[PDB]
Amino acid sequence: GLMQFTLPVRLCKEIELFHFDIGPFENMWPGIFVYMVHRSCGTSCFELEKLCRFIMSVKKNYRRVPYHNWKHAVTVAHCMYAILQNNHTLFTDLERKGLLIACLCHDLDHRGFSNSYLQKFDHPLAALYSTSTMEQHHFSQTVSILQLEGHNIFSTLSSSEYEQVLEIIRKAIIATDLALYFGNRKQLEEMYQTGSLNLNNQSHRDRVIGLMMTACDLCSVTKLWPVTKLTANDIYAEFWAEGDEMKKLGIQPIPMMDRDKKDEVPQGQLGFYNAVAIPCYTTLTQILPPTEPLLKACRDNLSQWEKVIRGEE
Ligand SMILES: CC(C)Cn1ncc(Cl)c1C(=O)Nc1ccc2nc(-c3ccccc3)[nH]c2c1
Ligand SMILES: [Cl-]
Ligand SMILES: [Mg+2]
Ligand SMILES: [Zn+2]
Repeated sequence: GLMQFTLPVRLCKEIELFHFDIGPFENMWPGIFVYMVHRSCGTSCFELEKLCRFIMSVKKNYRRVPYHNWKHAVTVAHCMYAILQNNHTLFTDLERKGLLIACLCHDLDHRGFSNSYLQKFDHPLAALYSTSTMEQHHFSQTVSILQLEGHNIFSTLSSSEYEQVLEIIRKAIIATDLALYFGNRKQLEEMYQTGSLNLNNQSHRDRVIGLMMTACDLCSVTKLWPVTKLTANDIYAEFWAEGDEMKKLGIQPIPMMDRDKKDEVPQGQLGFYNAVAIPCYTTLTQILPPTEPLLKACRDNLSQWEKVIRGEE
């Protein structure tokens, strides 16, 4: 109980920053997550034995894919940690608890393929879950692990609190379906601009948490340029494999998934920053001003992609 996780001095300091990279030492990532839970939530939020058993079972249910892997899970949890720590008073005890767990679990059992590829392949998951196919799967996997013997980190919660935290996690994980982000941000933009935004309105809070989930999920675009650039290679390794699998179904893939259109990556990144990332962090900064460093880091990376196009790199 008087047992803190401690990090080396450079990590202790840099983990507080939005652009922190969790490093290449896989064996430190569980400790990095527990450290963030302890500071974000409290050393009391979870029984350490159950938490450690939960974390190791979550890790085991991430696959050895180039990008949608255990490192992505802990990376997305860290961005959520940074948002929560910079917005101390805005979130409930249940929300702090639920949201770090939601982030760790949000891509459980990902195969490196989009909802669209599952649909075209006619994968069994696409018949079970007609929309947000992988995201409904990720939530199902989260519940399955929570129900393993000795894995119920939420055991000390009252029945009502338990039902509330699972509903926070479910909504948070479904919100990582990027297809749903466009309409969520549009509604939040209108609400902010007309001054109707009310954080006491549960349906408004749901929308704000949804945007936080998009922001943490896309956080590779908010790292220092060398991290952003090297992460893009892992993302494209998955996209191009999916494109190969589309060609095997006799379907021409979209250019972003076609390894033959590698040359159009820089312009593709520009479209993504302008259509998704920048708008996402802009609306997040309007609602939660202390998240401005994410928007600043995103604009810096946009200007690096612009320099790549101009042959300056
Ligand atoms: C991991 C994912 C599921 C979500 N994600 N997370 C972080 C980041 Cl970045 C992304 C992401 O979606 N990046 C992304 C988005 C749209 C793109 N369009 C092109 C393109 C277009 C024409 C020619 C060549 C390339 N490349 C793209 C890359
Ligand atoms: Cl603190
Ligand atoms: Mg996902
Ligand atoms: Zn993700």
